[PDB]
Amino acid sequence: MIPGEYHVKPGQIALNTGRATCRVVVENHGDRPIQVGSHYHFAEVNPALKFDRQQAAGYRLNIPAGTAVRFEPGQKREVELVAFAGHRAVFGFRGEVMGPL
Amino acid sequence: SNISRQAYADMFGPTVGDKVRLADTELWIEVEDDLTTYGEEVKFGGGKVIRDGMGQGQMLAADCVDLVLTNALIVDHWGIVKADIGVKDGRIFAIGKAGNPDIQPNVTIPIGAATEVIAAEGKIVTAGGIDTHIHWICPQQAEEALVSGVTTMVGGGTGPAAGTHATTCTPGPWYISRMLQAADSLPVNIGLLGKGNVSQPDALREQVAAGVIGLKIHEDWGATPAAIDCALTVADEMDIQVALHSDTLNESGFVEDTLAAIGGRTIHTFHTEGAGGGHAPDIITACAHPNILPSSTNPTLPYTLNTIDEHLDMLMVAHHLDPDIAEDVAFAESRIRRETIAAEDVLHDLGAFSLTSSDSQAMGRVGEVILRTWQVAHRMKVQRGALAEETGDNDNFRVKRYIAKYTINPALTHGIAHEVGSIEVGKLADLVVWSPAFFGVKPATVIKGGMIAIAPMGDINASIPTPQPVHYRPMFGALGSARHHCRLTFLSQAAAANGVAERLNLRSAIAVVKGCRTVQKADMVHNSLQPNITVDAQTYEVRVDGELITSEPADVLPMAQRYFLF
Amino acid sequence: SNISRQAYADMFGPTVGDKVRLADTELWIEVEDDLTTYGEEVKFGGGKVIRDGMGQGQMLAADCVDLVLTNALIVDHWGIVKADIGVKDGRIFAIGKAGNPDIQPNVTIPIGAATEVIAAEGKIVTAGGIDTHIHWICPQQAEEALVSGVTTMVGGGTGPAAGTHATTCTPGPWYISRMLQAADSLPVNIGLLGKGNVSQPDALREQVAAGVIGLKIHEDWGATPAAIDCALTVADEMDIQVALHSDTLNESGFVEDTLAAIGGRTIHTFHTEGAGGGHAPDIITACAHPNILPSSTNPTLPYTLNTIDEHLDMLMVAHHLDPDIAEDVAFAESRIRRETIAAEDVLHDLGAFSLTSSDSQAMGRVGEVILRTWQVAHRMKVQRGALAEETGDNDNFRVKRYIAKYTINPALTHGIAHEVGSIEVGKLADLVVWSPAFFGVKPATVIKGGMIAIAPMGDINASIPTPQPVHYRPMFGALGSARHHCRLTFLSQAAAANGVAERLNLRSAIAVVKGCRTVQKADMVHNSLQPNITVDAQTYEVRVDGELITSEPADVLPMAQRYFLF
Amino acid sequence: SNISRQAYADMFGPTVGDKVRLADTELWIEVEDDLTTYGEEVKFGGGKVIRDGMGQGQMLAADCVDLVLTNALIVDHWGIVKADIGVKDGRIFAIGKAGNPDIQPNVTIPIGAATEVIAAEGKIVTAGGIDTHIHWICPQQAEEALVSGVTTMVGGGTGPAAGTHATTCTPGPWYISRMLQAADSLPVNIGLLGKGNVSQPDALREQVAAGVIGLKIHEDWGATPAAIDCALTVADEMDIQVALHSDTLNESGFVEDTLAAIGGRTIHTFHTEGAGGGHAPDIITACAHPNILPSSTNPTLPYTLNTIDEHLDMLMVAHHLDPDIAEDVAFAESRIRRETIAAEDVLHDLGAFSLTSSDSQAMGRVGEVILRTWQVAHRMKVQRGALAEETGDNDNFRVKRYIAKYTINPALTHGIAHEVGSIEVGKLADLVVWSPAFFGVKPATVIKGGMIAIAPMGDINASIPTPQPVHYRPMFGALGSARHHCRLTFLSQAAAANGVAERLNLRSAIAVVKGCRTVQKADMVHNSLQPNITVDAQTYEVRVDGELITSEPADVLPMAQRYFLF
Amino acid sequence: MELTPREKDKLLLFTAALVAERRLARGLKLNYPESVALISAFIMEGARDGKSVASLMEEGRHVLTREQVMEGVPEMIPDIQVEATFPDGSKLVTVHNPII
Amino acid sequence: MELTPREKDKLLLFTAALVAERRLARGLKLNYPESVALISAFIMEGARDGKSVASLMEEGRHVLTREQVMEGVPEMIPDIQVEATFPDGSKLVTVHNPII
Ligand code: NI
Ligand code: NI
Ligand code: NI
Ligand code: NI
Ligand code: NI
Ligand code: NI
Repeated sequence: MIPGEYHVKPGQIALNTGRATCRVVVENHGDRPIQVGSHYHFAEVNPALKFDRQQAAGYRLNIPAGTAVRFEPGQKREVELVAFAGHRAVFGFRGEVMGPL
Repeated sequence: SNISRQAYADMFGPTVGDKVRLADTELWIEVEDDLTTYGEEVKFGGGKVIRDGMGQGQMLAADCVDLVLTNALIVDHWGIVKADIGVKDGRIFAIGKAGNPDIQPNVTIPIGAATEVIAAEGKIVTAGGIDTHIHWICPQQAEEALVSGVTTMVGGGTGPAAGTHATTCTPGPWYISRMLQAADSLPVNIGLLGKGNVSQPDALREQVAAGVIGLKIHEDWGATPAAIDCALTVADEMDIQVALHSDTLNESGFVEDTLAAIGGRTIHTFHTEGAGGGHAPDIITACAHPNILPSSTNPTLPYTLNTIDEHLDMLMVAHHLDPDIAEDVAFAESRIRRETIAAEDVLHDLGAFSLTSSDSQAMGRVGEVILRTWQVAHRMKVQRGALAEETGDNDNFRVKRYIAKYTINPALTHGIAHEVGSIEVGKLADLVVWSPAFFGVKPATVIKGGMIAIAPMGDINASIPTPQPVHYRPMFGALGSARHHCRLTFLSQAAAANGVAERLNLRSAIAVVKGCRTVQKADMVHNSLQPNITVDAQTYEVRVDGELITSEPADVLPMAQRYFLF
Repeated sequence: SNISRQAYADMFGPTVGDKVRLADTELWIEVEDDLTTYGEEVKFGGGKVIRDGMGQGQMLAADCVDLVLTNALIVDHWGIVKADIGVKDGRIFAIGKAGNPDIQPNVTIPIGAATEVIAAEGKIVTAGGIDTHIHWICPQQAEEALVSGVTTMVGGGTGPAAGTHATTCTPGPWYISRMLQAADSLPVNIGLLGKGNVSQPDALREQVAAGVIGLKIHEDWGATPAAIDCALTVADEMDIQVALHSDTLNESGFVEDTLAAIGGRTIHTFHTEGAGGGHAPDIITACAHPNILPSSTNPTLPYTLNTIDEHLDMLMVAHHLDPDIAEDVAFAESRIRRETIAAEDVLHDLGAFSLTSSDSQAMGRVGEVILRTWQVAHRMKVQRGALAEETGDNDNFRVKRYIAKYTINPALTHGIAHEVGSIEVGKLADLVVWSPAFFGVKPATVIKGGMIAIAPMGDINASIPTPQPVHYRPMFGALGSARHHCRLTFLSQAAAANGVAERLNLRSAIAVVKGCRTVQKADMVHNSLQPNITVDAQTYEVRVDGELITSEPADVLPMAQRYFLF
Repeated sequence: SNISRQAYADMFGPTVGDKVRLADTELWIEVEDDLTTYGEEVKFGGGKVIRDGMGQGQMLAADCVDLVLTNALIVDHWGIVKADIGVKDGRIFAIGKAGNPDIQPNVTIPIGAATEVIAAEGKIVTAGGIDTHIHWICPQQAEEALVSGVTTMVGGGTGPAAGTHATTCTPGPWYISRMLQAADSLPVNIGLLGKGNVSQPDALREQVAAGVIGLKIHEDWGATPAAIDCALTVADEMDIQVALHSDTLNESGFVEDTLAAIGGRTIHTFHTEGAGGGHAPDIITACAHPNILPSSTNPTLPYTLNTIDEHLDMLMVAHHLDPDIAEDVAFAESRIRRETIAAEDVLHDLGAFSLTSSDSQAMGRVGEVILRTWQVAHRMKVQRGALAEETGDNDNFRVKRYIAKYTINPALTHGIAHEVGSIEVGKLADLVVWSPAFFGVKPATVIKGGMIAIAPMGDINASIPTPQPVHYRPMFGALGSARHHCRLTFLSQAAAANGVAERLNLRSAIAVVKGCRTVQKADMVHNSLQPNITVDAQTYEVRVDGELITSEPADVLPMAQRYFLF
Repeated sequence: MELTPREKDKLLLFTAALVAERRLARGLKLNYPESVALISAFIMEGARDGKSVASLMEEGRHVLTREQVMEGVPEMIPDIQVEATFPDGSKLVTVHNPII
Repeated sequence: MELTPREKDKLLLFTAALVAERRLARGLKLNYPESVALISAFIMEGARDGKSVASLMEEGRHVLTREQVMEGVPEMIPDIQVEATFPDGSKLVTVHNPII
């Protein structure tokens, strides 16, 4: 007996199903580490990360909500992106879109 | 991508199909539904989801909620579901999916710059409890009840006076006015009960016009057929509730005479089992009638090994009885019956008894209404197994039936369900957040009208709020004007119209009671059973349809020694 | 039928001829009269008398009392009698026989649906005490005094500042206004004293116009003939009282010079014995004059074995004196005299000293005014036997003489006797209920303006109010608006007319002082003796009509180690 | 006549040339000037100077001060001098020579009948502290801070909610209104910060119009260039301050990008060293810019042997990070650097960092802002010796530089210096009295708006205020209406004009912020250094003009184990 | 710990009993508050041990005798009442005439 | 003494630990609040002695074992945190999984 214990049924949860995704190779050209959150508009991340910003337009990291991907200086890796939903309007970040798309 | 169910539960709390143990009891609840879109759950913290342009939108205050409880496991009479809860203007705005509509799908609860966040992942959220049997013996009772998870207190009293020690009555206009004024200082919603023991209607109308939301008929002030009829006549014309503590002595008649005096009119019977007061030994037979809304006080819940032993002296002090006077001790003993005490637990499990209350400091424990209600559910599962209504391998239905006993049912009985009693849109945001391991025992957060009013708090000078010693301390929602804005003082329709709030210069929000005469047993959520119940005059045995109703006393109970320092 | 006297006492408390021991002292009181009709006593509880149609009538609120204290043994300056006490609108309605005129005879206090009940059978009820020597050093003093049974506090101060540490003065309009506002937060009736040490009348009139009900002349601010004359001149024109702490140093003159400066005008002399301040060593000779209302502060009451030893260092800290400065220590010593300390007790027993007070945290104990007054009575009975005025085999007269010292006499001296000071119809219902075994030490209930303000309270979560730990806790009468309605802020007639209450937005009830200039020694109830008293300049011996006045120091006192944890 | 210097110091406190040790540190202050006339010092007590016609005059209230602090040793940013302090109408009237002009020379602070006295001889008096980094997690923080000597608290929060646990934000109009109302109940001056993380200006303007005096940009809500620009644009038009907690993750850019986004606009950078949050690992380089007002939170002050060890878990709980999530632990570690922690102390000693704050219960200790500031000064004197600016054999300049960090500089940064922040005529009388042996640790008296609000208080029932147990208790200045009159609620100019105080029915005095956009680094008193500072991306080494900046961790600190029970 | 108001209230009783305990140990005759605190604290520990209400109602009358307390004290305490968390929840223990 | 609110708050923790200490001595298996109070009070004294934060983070995991506490208690306490005045000022001690 453990007070308030969970009895989680085994299996897996499929995240962000039925949505467009794309893979991109990213490389940190900066001298300091960069960490990106799950819902940040990838196309507007720190300018030191080199990748096809055009392909990442309207996309975010396809990872469980609240988690992140870290890039140490000089680190190169391929990430999977998932398209934004809702109104597909981007406001904030580096202020590059500030509107629909 | 993909994530395992266990890892998922650790991050966002359980989802559909997962089961959770309630505290250290044998009760397990299973998540029935989850209103989220997997991958779009909102989470707050460093580098999380709720951030500008991401999980937080660009809308003005008018278009977003003031507060959001993220990933909450709701336990209410209507369901056990996983969802985000939005609170706006001190009231429940919506139960759904929170976030930013600009980039997220299915958002029903918009989060903006004006939104505060309470992380409920891994926690259970319930409506605040409602105790309708309060003896206002001391103001300290309000903090004790609030800490237990009770946010509304209905009762009567003027302080530690003999009349209040024994009865839930705030006698007359002067005392009523005084107590309504004092109520502004307390962090719980309050409604008062006047002394209904009189055979002159005008003496009752004055009290209702002064502010009481109900009338208490108590045997200590004379629970005679004439007084009962008078109170009910006034209740019928002023839309207020009557609470009854019948004639234990059978002085004016037996239970059948009292029932006849009531004449099919709506009435709330306090401690229907009898130990707390009532026709000896059959007051319990009242739960068979359609116009009776029956409740239990808590010292007899549940039946345990030490229950009987502690009752005699408790009875005496509560009613100013003299142990040297033979007649006083004989009538105290006729109220304590193992037979009816054991049956009461079963009647609750069957839904024949619809409410639980305390009877604070007058044969009841103010901080143990919720705790004892769950102990009964546990003892009943252990003894009787699954209820006929259960579906699936969980105790979901029994949990819904029991939570209704101290939330929605007391609200319906007293005509305040339009304001509080459950987690439904439009109702006051009185919410209680619990960690599964401490469910029903010690809350993580108690929210009153949209503001946290009390919570466990560690070292004030510490670098974080968690270091020891951690104990309950009043928060901003319990302070001065913020408190007034987050609590309600319930008045009768007559008092409201008479301008009582303006005259007494009451500072808190005002709410009016209504629908006290139209509620009947059939309206009690999950507890509408009207059994063909009988009590043997000689043996005191309780039978329903001829079958003997009984249970065994517990030697050890959950939610007890594992949690309390004393 | 018939009932034995012992059984009767156990049920309704003592009656005519029965004697009761006050706490653990040697003082016994005998019931002088009983206003009941045997067989018609009202009692509340399960199956008792106060029930609909029986001991409770059918009258509207306007025709019955709000509260009744049943079977109370009243101890007041006018008598020691058994009776029911009716309270209506926060004031004493009647002292007589309570019940229902419909079926009971001789009912003078009608009980109806609007009536709350406090069971006083077996208890002693007295008026709330009045301490007129308060140093407002900290607000916590109010709760300490209330718990001891003191309901009115008159004094001055602004908090823990040097000026307040030494004197009872709230200096000027700004501080006076601030303290009047802060007073609304305290559960006791309050009146303030301004700084009367000035030789410019207008500087005094401003303070009176701002709200003070009196002026304190203190040697620390210069108790010179000029300042004294100025204060008395203003007092005479504004109907306020002057409290004096004379020139101990004999710097401006001797006691005869101060008396000459007073010029037969009414004045209240604080700590007339001298230890607390005053012309060394003969300030005590002031009690011989008709215009002097003399009081004692409590550390010298009564004379005990440890009295002298504790005084030197107490004196120093209270007056900011330097023990390294020879002149400072010499003047501290000239104030402590075994001779005058011993005589003071006797002078109280004779009625030459008319009041007792504390001198809170400035050479006095705020929670020990009542307690010490009774210890003096005990020590005096033990040493001097019965007073010449005693009749019967009891200490009734000595009890009436001493209770007057902290109730009616302080009220008369400060012009507030029309509102408080005794249990008489029309006066504010400030009452204290005591159990005989704890009389004068720890009250059972303290009532302020008709509402219980503080009382001993057990476990808040318990099934009854009696389980341990039992300690004093604030009740509804001490809460927010209810408190404002149950307490009084006393103002000068000038302040009242100037609209000070409206300007400062004071929330509590307002009362005005009057009759401060017309009271004289002859008006002090049971304490109007003007003895031909002399003090030997060299030996400090006190003599009345040539006879030496003295007493012996106690080694052990009642109302001490048997009741306190520390 | 003549008196020796030692005897003089014992009676009136030290004078010109005398040195005093601050608590148990190695810091010594030397009295620079004395505004008295030898022989004419005012002293209160039995037979002292402040008496009618002597040190006290005949003037009306309008022509004398309400309160005088006699013989005080003032320690402020402008000087360390001996003088009397006059307070009138709750504000600082004058710093000079008190007394009666009728018989004394050079009197600039007249004492009359309306004057209260606080004896400050032998005590140090300072302005009340100002903490601009408060997380309103619980109301109890106000008493803790007040007791430490902090009288003004600026921050944000709604209680123990996740958003407030991590950020100093009171989200939106509803919560802002609620917190402004609750503020009336607290004994400290209060100003609120709203959530500035939005890219829609109107959502920010609403919050300012509702009452916040600043906007907090926090990375937990998204510290992106767009959000930063938006907040600064609104700040520029509404004259409010912006507090920043930058993007530690370097997610939107590096420190140079954030600085570019700021674009030379005024901004207050919280915990500029970085442990509390900010671009890893070079946020500290912000102190080089003219538009940046840099502060430190207190857990890293000063660098000690146990500093690093306690930080990791503290970081996690404060930001809702998951220790099982690798990325969460990696970003927590990148914030804790021995290199920047050691450099921070030196930068404070050099005046590159201008303020100290707490970061209450979210990586900071509310009662240790003052205490830790002095510990840094001590450790810096011990390690680096005298500052280049020192004159004479004392630490006067270092003391002035450090006291400015928690008094005048925070006031200037937040636009409230016209009301509080220093002991200057016209400013609110928020003063703290200290005994040299307890300087910076435990105050003797805390004055709010001219009234003592909290102080150590002994046995309430004692004959004097000094007997044990002595602990901090609320005084009259912290009570009801007196409190409202002695505290300030700061509002934005827009809120003030919109009638927010009238609408919410705020009871306390209102003050408006102004001058938040025009302050720059050069305006920080004694702390205006803009060093050419660099941080090595790999080694984290901090260098100024190429030279390595560092210090050694303390094993033992003053103002620690000698004073605290736990 | 998450101590509720009632748990903190009982800490006051426990501490009051420590005072009495030390004084009884010195050989002093206990006064009114000391006696009430000592017997009360005894019952609370009994409940923690798992003793029944019935057993404690009896055992409580054997903690202090008339010779260990001051004169008049036994008569000032007609009964003692205290509640504690028994294995089966909170229960009330009433000890009549505890001192004899 | 001039006790600040935080010093008085810690007196509550110390007293709670005295209760637990006496019960452990009787041979009882400690419950949730008793366990938290005992380990916490242990750390506070460690700081008074002058032990480092690092040492206490370790020592704190050896005050109570799984066999000295009630079932479920070890799981109800994933960690314990308390602050005390070390020779170098106030520091936070976090003990992960104190009971094993
Ligand atoms: Ni009842
Ligand atoms: Ni009841
Ligand atoms: Ni005096
Ligand atoms: Ni005095
Ligand atoms: Ni921060
Ligand atoms: Ni912060």
